[PDB]
Amino acid sequence: GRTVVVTTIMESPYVMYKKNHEMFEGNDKYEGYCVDLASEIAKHIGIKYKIAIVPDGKYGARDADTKIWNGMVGELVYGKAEIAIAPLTITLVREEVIDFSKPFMSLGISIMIKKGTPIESAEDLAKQTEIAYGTLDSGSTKEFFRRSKIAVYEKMWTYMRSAEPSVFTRTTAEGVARVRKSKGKFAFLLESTMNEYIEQRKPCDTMKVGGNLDSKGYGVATPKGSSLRTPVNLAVLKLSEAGVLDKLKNKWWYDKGECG
Amino acid sequence: GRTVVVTTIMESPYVMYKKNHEMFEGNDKYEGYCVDLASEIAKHIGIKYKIAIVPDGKYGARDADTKIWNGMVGELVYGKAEIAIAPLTITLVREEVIDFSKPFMSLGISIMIKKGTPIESAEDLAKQTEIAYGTLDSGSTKEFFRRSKIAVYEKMWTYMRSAEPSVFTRTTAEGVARVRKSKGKFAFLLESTMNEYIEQRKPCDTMKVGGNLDSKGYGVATPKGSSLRTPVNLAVLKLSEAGVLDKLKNKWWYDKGECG
Ligand SMILES: N[C@@H](CCC(=O)O)C(=O)O
Ligand SMILES: N[C@@H](CCC(=O)O)C(=O)O
Repeated sequence: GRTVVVTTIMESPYVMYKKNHEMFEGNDKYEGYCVDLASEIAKHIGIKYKIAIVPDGKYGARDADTKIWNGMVGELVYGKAEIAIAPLTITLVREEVIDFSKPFMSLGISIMIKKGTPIESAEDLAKQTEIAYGTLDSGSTKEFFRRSKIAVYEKMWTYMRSAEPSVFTRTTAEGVARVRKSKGKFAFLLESTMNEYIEQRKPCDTMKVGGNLDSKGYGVATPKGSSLRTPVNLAVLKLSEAGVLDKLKNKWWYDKGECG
Repeated sequence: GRTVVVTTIMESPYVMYKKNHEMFEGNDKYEGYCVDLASEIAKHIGIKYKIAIVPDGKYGARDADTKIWNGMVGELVYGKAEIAIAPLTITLVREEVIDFSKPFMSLGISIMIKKGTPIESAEDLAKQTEIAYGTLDSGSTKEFFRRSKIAVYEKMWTYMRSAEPSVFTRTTAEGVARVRKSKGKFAFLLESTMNEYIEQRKPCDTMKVGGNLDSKGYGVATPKGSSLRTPVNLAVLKLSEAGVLDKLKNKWWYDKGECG
């Protein structure tokens, strides 16, 4: 082709297995927002591609000891993949080692509760101890709390980093399941995009509360020096300006929403 | 050691004259969100700078016949400024001729009405002729309507492009004044950021209605090949992650809002 290796992550509704995925081959085993975005970008830039789910299941963080990058970021840094098409947050530490397109989606950190939990804000979580709260490992939300100098978020970090049993989860699905099973005694910090999707799905027992804690974006990532950098950036901007990104968000979040 | 020329535009609350500006020299004549942002970026990247208000008062568009770029985009393209620090929208046609940082603000096109105007959406505007509407000349909003292939926006463009008297204004302030004087018979299409600011200012007679028409961002722009490109991008990401951009938006929009 060449057949370009695209790293991504299993995260609803971005990349999901189709019903009866075991009868399909290759790229056709998957569906979701990023599966459609990959198809659109590949058409615009004129590449053949193969979806490769990140082996360790992580977004990407650098180890304090070894300074080795894991997740999708690592797949790009170490030359295993040529492009990451996923809900991968544009951050300073990642921009130092990979390139990102302009954002294809705008978002912020948010709070997920089980319906009826007496929490409306981050300040509400920080000033109490009955309701535990946590976030995803190896991603931008955990780094946000680790680095914040805003007093409320500092207090939240000081609690989460030492909480027993652990409040951190290896996947978003694990955090959502923990909210649903914990009878109102666990809240989960996650991006507004994920939170809004889950709120639209049965059993319709969770909701997003309060405003977003920050304002940022997801971008399509390429390794430094890639000839795909500019074609990818221009493709994302063309798709944005043609309304395709809005159409795809509606397709995967709202058009078949299940919770009224 | 050089004093870097920064192009910007008079647009509230991004760049405004201080009270009694005439008794100040150079950069000290101005205040606003972008004045503060310029100071922050200059400190991070270690440059001296001089604010130069764009002589033609335009954001930037390309002439179809002469192929010449005007506005702030032109100042960068033709080597008259080294940075643009302004509410300059990241678009495909601009990305082809200049570079942009990752976004420092997220926004979309929105509708401004005189309070009481029976309009809640773009669809409402397009299906009637009793209320006129327009937008700024030489910017991204006008280009949005010109280029749209979505039915409602096509209808709106077809009306606006032939309307007489002209519904395109030279400045945002002109458009706002036209809304305020027209007894509900003129509405204005402008970015949500500028709409939200005006709604917080006396005489508190305008408001934003409906959702935004699109989702995009403002970036700090540099000419292609600039040694400032990476320093600027990293500074914006640092200011974002540190919460400084949020503090600046609150300072200039909400902290002293006048309309409840
Ligand atoms: N989008 C995040 C993952 C989710 C999260 O950290 O909440 C990242 O790129 O790391
Ligand atoms: N931010 C716009 C100007 C305002 C508008 O077009 O509404 C631009 O960069 O062109």
